[PDB]
Amino acid sequence: QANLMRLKSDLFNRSPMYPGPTKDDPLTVTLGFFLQDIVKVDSSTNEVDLVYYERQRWKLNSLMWDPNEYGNITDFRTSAADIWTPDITAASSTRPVQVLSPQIAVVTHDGSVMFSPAQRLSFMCDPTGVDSEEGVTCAVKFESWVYSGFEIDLKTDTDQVDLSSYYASSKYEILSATQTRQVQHYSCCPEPYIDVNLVVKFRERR
Amino acid sequence: QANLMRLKSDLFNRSPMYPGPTKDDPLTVTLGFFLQDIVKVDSSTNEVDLVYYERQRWKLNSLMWDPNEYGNITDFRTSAADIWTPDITAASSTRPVQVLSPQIAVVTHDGSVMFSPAQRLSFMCDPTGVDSEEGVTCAVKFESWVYSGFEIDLKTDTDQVDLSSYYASSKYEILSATQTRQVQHYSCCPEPYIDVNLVVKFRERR
Amino acid sequence: QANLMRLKSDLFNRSPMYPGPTKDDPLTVTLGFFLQDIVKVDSSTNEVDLVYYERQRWKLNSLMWDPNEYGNITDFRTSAADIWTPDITAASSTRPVQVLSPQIAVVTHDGSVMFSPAQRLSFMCDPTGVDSEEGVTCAVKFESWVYSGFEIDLKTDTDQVDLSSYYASSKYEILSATQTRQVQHYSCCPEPYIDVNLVVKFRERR
Amino acid sequence: QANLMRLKSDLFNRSPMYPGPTKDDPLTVTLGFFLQDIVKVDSSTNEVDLVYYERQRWKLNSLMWDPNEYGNITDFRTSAADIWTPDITAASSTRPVQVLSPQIAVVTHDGSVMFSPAQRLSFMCDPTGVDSEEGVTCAVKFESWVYSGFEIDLKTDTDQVDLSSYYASSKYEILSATQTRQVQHYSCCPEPYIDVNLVVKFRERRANLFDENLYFQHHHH
Amino acid sequence: QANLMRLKSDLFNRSPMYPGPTKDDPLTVTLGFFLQDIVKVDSSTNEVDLVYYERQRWKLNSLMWDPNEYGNITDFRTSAADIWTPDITAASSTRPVQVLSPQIAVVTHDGSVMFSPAQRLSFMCDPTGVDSEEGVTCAVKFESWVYSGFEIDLKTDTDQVDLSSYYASSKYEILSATQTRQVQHYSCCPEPYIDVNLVVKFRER
Ligand SMILES: CN1[C@@H]2CC[C@H]1C[C@@H](OC(=O)c1c[nH]c3ccccc13)C2
Ligand SMILES: *[C@@H]1O[C@H](CO)[C@@H](O)[C@H](O)[C@H]1NC(C)=O
Repeated sequence: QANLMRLKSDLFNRSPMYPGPTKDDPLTVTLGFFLQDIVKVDSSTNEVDLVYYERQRWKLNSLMWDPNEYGNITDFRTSAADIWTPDITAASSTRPVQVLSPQIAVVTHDGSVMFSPAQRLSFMCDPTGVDSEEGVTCAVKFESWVYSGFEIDLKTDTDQVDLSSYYASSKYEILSATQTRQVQHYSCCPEPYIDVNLVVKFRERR
Repeated sequence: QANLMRLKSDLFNRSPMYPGPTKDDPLTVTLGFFLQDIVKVDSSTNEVDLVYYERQRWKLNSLMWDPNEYGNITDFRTSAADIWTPDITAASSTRPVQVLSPQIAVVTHDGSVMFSPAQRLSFMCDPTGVDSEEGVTCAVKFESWVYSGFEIDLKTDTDQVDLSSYYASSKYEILSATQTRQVQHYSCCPEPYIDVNLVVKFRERR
Repeated sequence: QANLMRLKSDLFNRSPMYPGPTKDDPLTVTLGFFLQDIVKVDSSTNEVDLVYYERQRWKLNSLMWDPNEYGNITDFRTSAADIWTPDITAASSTRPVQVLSPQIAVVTHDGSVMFSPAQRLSFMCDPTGVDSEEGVTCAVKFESWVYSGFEIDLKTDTDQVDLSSYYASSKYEILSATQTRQVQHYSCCPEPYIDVNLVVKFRERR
Repeated sequence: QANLMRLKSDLFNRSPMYPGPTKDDPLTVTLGFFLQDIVKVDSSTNEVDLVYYERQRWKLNSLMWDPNEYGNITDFRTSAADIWTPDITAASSTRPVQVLSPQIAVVTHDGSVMFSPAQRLSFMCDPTGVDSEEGVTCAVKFESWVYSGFEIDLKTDTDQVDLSSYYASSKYEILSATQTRQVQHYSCCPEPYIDVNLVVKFRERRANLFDENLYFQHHHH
Repeated sequence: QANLMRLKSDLFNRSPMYPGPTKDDPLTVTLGFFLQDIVKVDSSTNEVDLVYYERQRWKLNSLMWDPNEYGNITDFRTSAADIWTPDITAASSTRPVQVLSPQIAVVTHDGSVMFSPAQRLSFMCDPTGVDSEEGVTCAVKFESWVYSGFEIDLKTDTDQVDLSSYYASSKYEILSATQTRQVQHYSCCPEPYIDVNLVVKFRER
């Protein structure tokens, strides 16, 4: 307890919180998705509901410590309210995201942070064709709402969405699921914006 | 980090929050809308549901700094709770607005602030005629709930609503969308009342 | 800004909050309703849903100032959390009231406060007869939940509910709308208890 | 104002909050219910929805004062967050209770507190038979979630639920409504557990003087 | 009151909060479920809704006291916000869990804590076959979201779910209900992850 209390106190009570990235000190956040269930489809509104979790990973110099100074502690868990977290947003949501997991992150001695929120999301998707065998494809972009690619860069570790927690008796079967970094220009703005595009092809289960 | 922490501390911890505008020190807030989706229509209640975001822009002397004094930082992101924000309200909503984006603003060295909330709104609209080819027109006014035009003046940069993120497979197709400043004067009251009128003509997609 | 910051600091940071009215220092609160829409009727549950706003007005000696001492400021806006507000409650609601407007009040140099919350309310109402031409009458009382008439007296400025923001294409048409002070006496207790009874006669629009 | 500010400051800012009752310093809470409306019935889920308020009353030595020391103040209103309140819970709810009234209590100079929250509750009830003339009976127990009868004793002032605010045009008509203290014993445990059982018999119903004075027998103290 | 106020002040205001378990100071949390009602089934979405409460139990050295020093107090009740609590999560929920009970725990002089939240849960379950006599089986895992088995170990006191508060007039009848500790290993990662699997077989009454 004592060593950990002391570490948390040195990292959090001895200087102000990390104020977020800038042009001069940009930050890279890695995302990966873990699909759990397509819960429903609404063909009268073109909304589809997904349950998933999302691994977010980034690294801050101000969260580093030497384990020899703190009883060989190499990592700890802490409330997400204690640290900065990136403002990753689904760009085509139609309802506020519902949080299904505790807001807690893992911080490691090299300054890396891992945060894995689970979420239910409603997003814009025309499910016409879902009852066929070819199925239907939908997409949703995830991006920083307020930071450009000059401040936050996104990436993936893999292009394949992990389906190993996908609910075997879902009403919908996943044909494919990818997650792809894109660098986007908009007409408003010279700065690039980075997103991760989640593309899911699915159909009604046999 | 250090320069930014120092700037945030100088702007926010060294004086009280901006107490809002008055008759003598009025403020101009610029709005623009970015329609993303008409999600549904309810002809039994005369409610229509819209997903959009809204750019809000204003400028405060108390948020100015010289970038040479702060390592050449020209802008930063910060939680909307750290600053004053205007109380722009949809006058004909029928439900609390659902927030779809992080509550974060961009503050620039000239004291200008940009806040871009994304929202789902239910508002009063008779959708009779939507299945026709002429479609239907609905309107919603946006105004300060408690500040008159002597304290907050609202403006638009353009009269055309941005439709470049409108969902291509929405059930509803946008025929036109405008956003127009209106100034009202009433016999009861010396104060002008300002609103921005969002007028949208739409119909069922072919 | 500076004069206003100073006024707010003198009124709010230099003494404890007004602890509410007593027998010895009673208060009068004036209410008026502004009906905007009867959104729906549910004849299987006898609930009706109304959207409206409510003007509340009262006066405190502790909110007085001399404008000459504060740069001629005669009024300001402030968050309702900064001040005491009366606990006016709809006695026959069936759901928590949904707030549609920012919780901000206007305070004037004579100590008077104006607070105008907009609300969606579900309340107990048998809509049988609404499809007829005579329509149907429903009523809802608004009262202080915990203060007697010795501490808070309610009144209206007029007995006519204002209908000038009523939605012209509502499914329901207002035939009449009144707001009337009533005094309730309990045999146990000398104190009167006050309510304002909102009585609305309405029917389906032609 | 000044005397009241001073009283609130002496009662709340000068010592820690009452930490709740114990075996050695137990407390009695008195409940009564005031049924307002059976709003609906769901026969596909066996849930029924009620709107009511609930008078709760208890007394603490730490909330006592002498009115002569405080300008003859005998009572005041205050936010429920300023005081300890009992954790009375509906044992068979199926949704979080929705609060319909401001969270404010009346505290009196003898240390007694009166708190009257209004609530919408969904609870477990098979409504089969509601469309008949015999109607249907549902029950829900209200109890302390964590305190035994050694720490909190519950009681009622009357066994009859007050129906004077019951909505006359509800879809459902009340045949009877009682509220009854019960003592529950479990074989594991010496401590009694107290509840108040709200029993309502009702059925589907079959189917002007808005006057400036109204007379009653202050329910929502 | 006085002795209790003093105890609470010594345990909570005189040192920082317990920062949670580590590899070096792990913790065991014991769970048991008390099913109250299967409220509904949705066969178009494969979601089922359960109402239950959950007994959680663990023990901290930092919550110990000697009753002789505090007027013979052996236990007290306190708001769950005053203490660390484990981040036990239903892994296959489809909506945020709705809390039905006050967030209050019992702390005992040996440092043990008992916390019993009541909850409504929507979770992933195919109810096909529920109208038959064999009924249908569904399952939901409960686990620490962020702590591995090196930091938090879960266990049960019994493998039988307690059904003594089950609603006699539910639309659904419980055929069986078990709760079982499981250890999960992933090939990427050396640390085990622990869950308690709640398995419920039920049918229309
Ligand atoms: C994540 N999204 C990216 C960046 C913010 C959010 C919404 C989109 O931005 C804009 O519309 C504008 C940005 N800057 C502007 C300037 C003038 C007009 C529009 C914008 C794209
Ligand atoms: C106050 O009013 C006087 C008289 O009109 C005026 O001269 C003065 O400028 C006002 N004060 C301020 C700070 O505006």
